[PDB]
Amino acid sequence: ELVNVVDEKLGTAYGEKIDLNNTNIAAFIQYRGLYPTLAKLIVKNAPYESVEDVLNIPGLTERQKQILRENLEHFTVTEVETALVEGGDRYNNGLYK
Amino acid sequence: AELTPEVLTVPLNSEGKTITLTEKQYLEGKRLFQYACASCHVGGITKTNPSLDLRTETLALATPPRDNIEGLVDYMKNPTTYDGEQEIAEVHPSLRSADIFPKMRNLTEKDLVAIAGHILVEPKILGDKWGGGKVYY
Amino acid sequence: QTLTYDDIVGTGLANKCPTLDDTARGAYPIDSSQTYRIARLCLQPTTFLVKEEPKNKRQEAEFVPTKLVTRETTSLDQIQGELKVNSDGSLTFVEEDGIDFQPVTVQMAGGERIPLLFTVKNLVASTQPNVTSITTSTDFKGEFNVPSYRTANFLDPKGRGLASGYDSAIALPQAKEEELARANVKRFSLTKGQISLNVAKVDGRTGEIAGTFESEQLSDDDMGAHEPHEVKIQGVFYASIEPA
Amino acid sequence: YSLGALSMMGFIATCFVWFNNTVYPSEFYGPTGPEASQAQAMTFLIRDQKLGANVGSAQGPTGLGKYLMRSPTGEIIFGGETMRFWDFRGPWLEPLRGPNGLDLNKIKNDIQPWQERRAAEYMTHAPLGSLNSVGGVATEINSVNFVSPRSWLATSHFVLAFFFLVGHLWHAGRARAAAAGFEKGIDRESEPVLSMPSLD
Amino acid sequence: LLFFQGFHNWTLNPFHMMGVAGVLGGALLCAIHGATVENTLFQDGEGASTFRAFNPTQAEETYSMVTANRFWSQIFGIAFSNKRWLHFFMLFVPVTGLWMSAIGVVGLALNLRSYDFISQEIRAAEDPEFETFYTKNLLLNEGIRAWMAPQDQPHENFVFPEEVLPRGNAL
Amino acid sequence: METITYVFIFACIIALFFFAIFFREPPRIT
Amino acid sequence: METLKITVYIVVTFFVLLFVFGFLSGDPARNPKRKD
Amino acid sequence: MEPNPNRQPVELNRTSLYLGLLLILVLALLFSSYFFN
Amino acid sequence: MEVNQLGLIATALFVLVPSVFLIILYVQTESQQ
Amino acid sequence: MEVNQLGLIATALFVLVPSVFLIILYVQTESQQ
Amino acid sequence: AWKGHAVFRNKEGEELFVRRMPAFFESFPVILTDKNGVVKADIPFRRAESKYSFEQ
Amino acid sequence: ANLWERFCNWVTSTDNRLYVGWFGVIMIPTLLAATICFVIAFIAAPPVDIDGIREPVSGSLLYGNNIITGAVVPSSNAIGLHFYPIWEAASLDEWLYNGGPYQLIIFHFLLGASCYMGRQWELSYRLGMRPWICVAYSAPLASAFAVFLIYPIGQGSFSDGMPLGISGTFNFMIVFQAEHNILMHPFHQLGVAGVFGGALFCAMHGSLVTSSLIRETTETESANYGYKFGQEEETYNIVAAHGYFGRLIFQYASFNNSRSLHFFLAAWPVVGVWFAALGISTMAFNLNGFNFNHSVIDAKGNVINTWADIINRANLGMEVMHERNAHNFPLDLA
Ligand code: CLA
Ligand code: CLA
Ligand code: CLA
Ligand code: CLA
Ligand SMILES: CC(C)=CCC/C(C)=C/CC/C(C)=C/CC/C(C)=C/CC/C(C)=C/CC/C(C)=C/CC/C(C)=C/CC/C(C)=C/CC/C(C)=C/CC1=CC(=O)C(C)=C(C)C1=O
Ligand SMILES: CC(C)=CCC/C(C)=C/CC/C(C)=C/CC/C(C)=C/CC/C(C)=C/CC/C(C)=C/CC/C(C)=C/CC/C(C)=C/CC/C(C)=C/CC1=CC(=O)C(C)=C(C)C1=O
Ligand code: HEC
Ligand SMILES: CCCCCCCCCCCCO[C@@H]1O[C@H](CO)[C@@H](O[C@H]2O[C@H](CO)[C@@H](O)[C@H](O)[C@H]2O)[C@H](O)[C@H]1O
Ligand SMILES: CCCCCCCCCCCCO[C@@H]1O[C@H](CO)[C@@H](O[C@H]2O[C@H](CO)[C@@H](O)[C@H](O)[C@H]2O)[C@H](O)[C@H]1O
Ligand code: OEX
Ligand SMILES: [Cl-]
Ligand SMILES: [Cl-]
Ligand SMILES: [Fe+2]
Repeated sequence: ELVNVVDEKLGTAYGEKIDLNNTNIAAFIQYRGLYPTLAKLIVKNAPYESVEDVLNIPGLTERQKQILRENLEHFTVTEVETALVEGGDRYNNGLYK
Repeated sequence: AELTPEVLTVPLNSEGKTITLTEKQYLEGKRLFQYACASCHVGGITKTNPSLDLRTETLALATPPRDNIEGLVDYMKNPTTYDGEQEIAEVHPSLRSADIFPKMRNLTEKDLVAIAGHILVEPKILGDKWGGGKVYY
Repeated sequence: QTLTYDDIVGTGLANKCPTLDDTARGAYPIDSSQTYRIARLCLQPTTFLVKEEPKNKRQEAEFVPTKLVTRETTSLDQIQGELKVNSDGSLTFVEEDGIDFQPVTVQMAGGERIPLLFTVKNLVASTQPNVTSITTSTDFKGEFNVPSYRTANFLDPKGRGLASGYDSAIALPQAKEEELARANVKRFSLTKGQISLNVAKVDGRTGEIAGTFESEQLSDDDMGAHEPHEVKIQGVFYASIEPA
Repeated sequence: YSLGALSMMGFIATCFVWFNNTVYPSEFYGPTGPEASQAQAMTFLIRDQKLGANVGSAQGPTGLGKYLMRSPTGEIIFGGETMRFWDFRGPWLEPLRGPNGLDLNKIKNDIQPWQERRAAEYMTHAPLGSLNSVGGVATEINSVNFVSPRSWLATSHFVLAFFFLVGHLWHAGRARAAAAGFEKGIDRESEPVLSMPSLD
Repeated sequence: LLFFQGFHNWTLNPFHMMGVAGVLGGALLCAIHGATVENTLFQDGEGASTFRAFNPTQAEETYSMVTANRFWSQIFGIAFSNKRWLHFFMLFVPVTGLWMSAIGVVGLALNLRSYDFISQEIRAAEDPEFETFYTKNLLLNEGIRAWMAPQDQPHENFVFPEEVLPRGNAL
Repeated sequence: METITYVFIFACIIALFFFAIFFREPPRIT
Repeated sequence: METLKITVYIVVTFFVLLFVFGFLSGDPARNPKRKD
Repeated sequence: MEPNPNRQPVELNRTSLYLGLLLILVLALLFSSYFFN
Repeated sequence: MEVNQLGLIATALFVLVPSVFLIILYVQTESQQ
Repeated sequence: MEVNQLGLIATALFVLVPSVFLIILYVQTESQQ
Repeated sequence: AWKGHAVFRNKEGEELFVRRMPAFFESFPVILTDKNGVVKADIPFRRAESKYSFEQ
Repeated sequence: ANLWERFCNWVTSTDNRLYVGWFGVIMIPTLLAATICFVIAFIAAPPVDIDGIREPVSGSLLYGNNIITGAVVPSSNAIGLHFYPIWEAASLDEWLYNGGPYQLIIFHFLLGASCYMGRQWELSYRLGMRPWICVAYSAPLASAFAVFLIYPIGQGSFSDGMPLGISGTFNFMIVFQAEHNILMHPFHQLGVAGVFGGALFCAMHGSLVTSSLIRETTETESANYGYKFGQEEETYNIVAAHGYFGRLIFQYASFNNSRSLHFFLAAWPVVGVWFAALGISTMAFNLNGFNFNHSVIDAKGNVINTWADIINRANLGMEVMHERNAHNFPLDLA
């Protein structure tokens, strides 16, 4: 049958954690030191096959890798949901205040 | 309800010394916030970047923390991005860019404290309204 | 002789690809040791054809010509990417970024509007092997992705959408839901389209190529509410090869 | 005749102050209505492209470009509702515009900080506000004390030009009736309709 | 007024529409009758300010019904020819309009609204490309209800979390 | 049938306008 | 479309010309009292 | 304009009313089954 | 019963249209002098 | 459109019934002496 | 037939309660509260920042 | 007499059943063009992408609508204030998609209705009347210019003009309140006092004259037969009507001058509707109604809501829902 894939993805770890393959960039504000610089690099180099693949991003300072290490417990990775990444929606999902 | 000393007592630094502002200080801060900041920050939001508001919990997760008086005063001197990584004075009003943001020219340290106190007192007054946008109007 | 915005504005030439003169029948040497990129790929569609669906299964289901109703809003332009030189001598355009989509509505006889996202989003397109010079016989064949014509925030007239909106028909609070399910559940399609760029003119000096394209892709499905049509797009192209 | 002439001129000046940013410079009068809407689209293009977005290829909810799209003659213009204001021309924006409209390569590379400051300042000083001078949309809360001079000048001169047209009609009809001699009413001893044939 | 739009869709109600026609018709009749009299006045004095040329005890009409009738017959096609019917019609129009509006409100007392057109709702629910100004107004109505009800009806103790609120894109 | 109905009533109104203007009872001065 | 444009321009000009020349045709004198 | 002299009054007496209404109603009683089908 | 959807209006107008034609003609006959 | 099945006859009688009432009354007025 | 009484529970086992439609409302959102009126679940309109979806 | 003199004598002829006149030589073709295109587009036009977002709104009867929901839909937001005649389109199909008929109808109508105003001066001049009926008609004419032309000019698009339809009218009203708070604007309030007052004074003047009709008829006849067209005596007793109304309120609140009375009947609705037209026309440049959102504040700083804050909550719901796919950025600036 037909399913809302966005409603389904809230049933996964996307509904709880920041999904590095799908979640809009503004959700990196929820933790210290990710936005904008590290948030930009994470979205640019998505997708990832695991959270620990976020430390492999080329060009990171050791301070940048330490910050990501402190925040891997808030990250997850699921399959790329095309309804969430198309339209530029990871940079602007049409939500403001 | 009244604007008591406990309402007017906000963090001064990152350690934990507090400052109890006067009602004259809070009311001067509201006047100067309206004068210099409310064109983008009306109600505690940010019109030109709605992702970053002026809520107390949001300023706490900024790098360096902006959830005290001295953190907000340093931001009004040398504003950064939310991680502190870039210096954004060329696009954000500050003392160090008063030549391009001319409403920042005649701001004293007493004025910067007063604006910083208004940013900290106002969510204790308004609750979720401050930084909430139109949902809470 | 180079034009400005006040010359171009409101003339329709902004929706046109640049042309090469009839004299430019030359050839552009691809040095295999040096890398290349595309400074600007323009695609100007001239003809939109839609395949009919005769309710018979069999019959002659040919592509019928349609009338454009959304005006001179159709061209893809300012497309950039890396023009690789492969091992076997072929060149593969990988599309990076640009104005690579235009919503287009054409209208068939009977008045049926057909919306489509005319696009070359993420175009990988390759030539034939042993092409040491881009000549007037070069053919870039390739494929691209056709995302959904509306994105996920789009709300239907009853307020239903994918990432936003109602999940049911609120004006019929006690209707049976299974007949309304194809309208109530919005679905984001992602399909493939095929395109063949045929070079006709080459600037051997500057590196400007031009020619014709033919592109085939699905039209809009209204977020899963109806079947998309098959569209054939024809038109001209222009590409400028800068060495990188 | 002067009343009709003045009414026509007041309507013209109303459109002058509303649209023209040459003889009413935006540094003195504030951004025009079109200018501020163009400046919002510029602001959110700049912010989102700083976050890493490819603004030329970003699709909006409708399938039009979220930031950039084509005008009906094909020029590259700002997307969203501000598609209606693609005829706006201002000195902070014209550096980004090429021969076929807004240049994607210029937008990626050459947006100076003074343009970003101008776009944010003009977006936040849009000529919208209340009669008690609360700035912004009708749903905005009290804080900002702003009504743009362009709004004050256009609205005042619309009112004046309208009433001057009414005065033109009043005085022109009265001058005709006074010259023809019936501005004080119909002579009972020679009523004109009474010597006309019936319509049926 | 805004409550009746968002909850009752009161503009769609034919009894309100009949009230609108009675009010705006009566205002038209007030303006058109006053202007016609004042512009078909008989010259009954020498002043250019013509109010003094009426005397409250005169038997004669102060304005020309014949001239008024010919003007409107040629401008508009029809015209009053009976002054008594004219003044009755000036009673009738806004009085009937207000009475018609009262009946529609009596229906709204029971929530007997002219809220929807069923045939448009059946079509819109199955055809997500079908849009009218009527379906557009119902989206506005849904906005009005969800945004105003928690404060307008504070006895209901409505907590509508922000994610339940109907909104368009961006705004 | 709906569209026919609405157009029919409209056409009858427009016909009524014709008779009300051109075939009115003529106002008579007496 | 050009032929429609020329038709409408000719038609509009014709009616504007009748309005202008008509109001220039001694309009103040066309009244029931002072036919000067 | 002078009146048209070709005009004539029209009549339908009561018996003709009863006869016609009988004819219309019986024709409707007959054909209604076929109109409903 | 699944009857013709137009049968009711076809019957109603078949009665009412010539019936009122006769009623008009009869009543104007009675009002004559 | 899935409209009310009685809407056509309801409209047709809403017109025709008071319209013919006025036509009857008008025509018998004209036939008076 | 009566389908029987619906009891709604979250993943923590706590019973939720669907907020009933008042007669004024042609449509009404789906909001589920605990026994003390605190919202625990809903059917959200916008999904991107949703925290109380039935899936969540 | 040459043909031009014979033609001018016909055009300005007071013996024509409907007066033509020089304003009429413009009024007649433009209104016919606007009417014909309106009836056709109301019956049979295809849907129109009013908001420029490839989301066409069905306006015609043949495409689903009824009398209430039908409209000629305003032209596309992609057009803006651009002049869009038929000859600008590449085809009639494109013209219809982009809302071509709307521009044709409103331009012809506003030109024709302006000439209707001039025609009202013109005939009053030909009949020897006083000239100011056309000043009274300037009140609804200005309102029509306000919603069809002045409001599109200020907002930058004919997509924002009032649609030519009953439900589209209500859509125009609700969105206008969302963006401008028109109810809180004093020019609309003066407009309401104009039309409520106009309806009151219509009923008042109608009842007072009907109440004081001189007995000329028996019980078995309509009282309207007591008046004969063109009779010289007045048909009611104005002294009795003043004696009633001067006792209903008090003597000096009642008119004893019929000229002063009828001028007041003209002046009250016209001035009010003039102000209503200037309401729309100045909200066109976004000088909005009164904003008292969060005006009442307690001693601590808590917002104390008023009825104005409740209005704002309704305005927010209209705001966030209108044109739900058309906004990409957080401010609705036009
Ligand atoms: C072109 C005319 C014009 C324009 C555009 C402005 C605009 C402005 N004035 Mg100025 N001013 C004007 C004429 C004008 N004024 C006049 C004539 C005076 C003498 C009274 C002033 C004296 C003045 C002072 C003292 C101040 C301003 C201020 C201002 C600013 C804020 C206005 C405000 O809040 O209004 C409030 C709104 C109203 C009072 C409502 C106006 C509605 C009008 C009256 C309707 C008129 C319609 C019609 C003509 C009248 C009915 C007639 C009809 C029956 C025919 C604004 C820039 C203020 C400012 O900011 O200074 C720096 C300020 O303090 N003005
Ligand atoms: C309440 C009454 C009122 C008020 C306060 C205003 C106020 C204003 N009007 Mg308005 N106006 C009004 C009624 C009013 N108007 C009416 C009833 C009408 C007819 C409907 C108009 C028609 C009108 C138009 C058409 C325009 C204005 C404009 C203006 C603004 C500038 C005025 C100006 O500079 O004039 C001009 C002054 C003169 C003509 C006087 C002589 C000036 C000389 C030539 C100056 C030379 C200067 C030069 C630099 C000298 C250099 C010397 C060299 C050797 C160094 C000002 C805010 C302007 C505006 O801002 O539009 C939005 C404008 O364009 N008004
Ligand atoms: C709503 C617009 C309007 C109306 C109904 C009137 C009405 C009148 N004008 Mg006035 N006039 C106006 C605006 C208007 N005017 C304006 C803005 C000006 C300044 C330019 C004038 C300047 C003016 C002068 C100089 C005179 C009049 C006079 C008059 C009176 C006699 C008829 C006449 O000769 O008018 C001529 C009509 C106009 C000047 C404009 C009317 C515009 C409407 C819309 C008709 C448009 C017709 C046109 C062919 C359409 C163009 C179509 C387009 C596609 C090309 C009559 C009461 C005369 C008079 O008797 O005064 C005592 C006179 O001598 N008017
Ligand atoms: C085209 C615009 C328009 C027009 C002309 C109308 C017209 C009307 N509306 Mg509608 N309305 C509209 C748009 C419009 N509406 C829109 C868009 C909405 C949103 C959906 C509404 C929502 C709406 C509602 C909710 C109601 C109306 C009602 C009415 C009717 C009011 C009659 C009246 O005067 O009551 C005025 C009040 C009275 C006549 C009662 C008696 C008043 C006494 C006599 C006054 C005594 C005063 C006293 C002496 C002292 C006063 C002191 C002073 C200082 C205060 C009238 C038919 C009302 C209605 O339908 O009533 C049945 C109603 O409840 N409208
Ligand atoms: C298929 C197609 C194309 C569809 C059409 C599309 C479409 C949208 C259709 C519109 C539908 C529509 C019309 C709906 C509106 C229906 C509506 C709301 C119904 C109201 C019905 C109703 C019973 C209301 C109750 C209130 C009431 C009775 C109102 C009546 C209002 C009314 C008609 C007022 C009169 C207005 C009028 C113009 C009168 C002018 C009179 C006149 C000639 C005055 C002149 C005059 C003045 C003098 O002073 C003197 C002295 C003389 C001598 C003189 O002459
Ligand atoms: C139990 C106890 C203690 C009982 C004791 C009671 C008792 C006996 C007390 C008596 C003492 C006493 C009077 C007490 C005072 C109490 C008190 C002050 C009461 C408050 C009442 C109150 C609310 C005030 C009433 C308000 C009121 C109606 C005022 C408004 C007045 C009004 C609208 C004036 C403007 C009039 C206006 C110009 C409109 C014109 C209308 C119009 C166009 C009419 C058309 C028209 C007019 C004509 O003119 C004629 C001619 C004709 C043709 C005609 O068309
Ligand atoms: C718009 C033109 C602004 C004006 C005027 C002022 N500020 Fe602002 N502020 C603005 C933006 C776009 C941003 C985000 C910058 C970024 O990181 O990209 C900010 C940010 C702040 C912050 C930080 C908020 C946080 O969550 O940490 C603060 C504390 C702040 N601004 C304060 C502030 C003050 C006190 C102002 C008046 C002098 C002021 N800002 C002006 C936009 C604009
Ligand atoms: C817009 C294009 C035209 C621009 C015009 C600018 C120049 C205007 C002068 C042109 C000529 C106007 O000149 C005018 O012509 C007409 C037309 O015959 C003359 O002739 C008229 O005579 C009398 C006038 O009392 C009328 O009854 C008659 O019907 C008419 O023939 C007018 O007496 C003369 O005043
Ligand atoms: C749905 C179906 C509806 C069908 C409508 C039917 C229309 C029928 C039209 C019948 C019209 C009869 O028309 C009417 O005839 C009568 C006599 O007959 C005329 O009456 C004339 O003659 C009579 C009798 O000699 C005189 O008393 C009278 O004074 C004179 O006018 C009317 O002046 C005319 O108006
Ligand atoms: O179009 Mn018709 O409505 Ca005047 O705001 Mn902007 O745009 Mn849209 O939004 Mn809100
Ligand atoms: Cl809407
Ligand atoms: Cl937008
Ligand atoms: Fe009267």
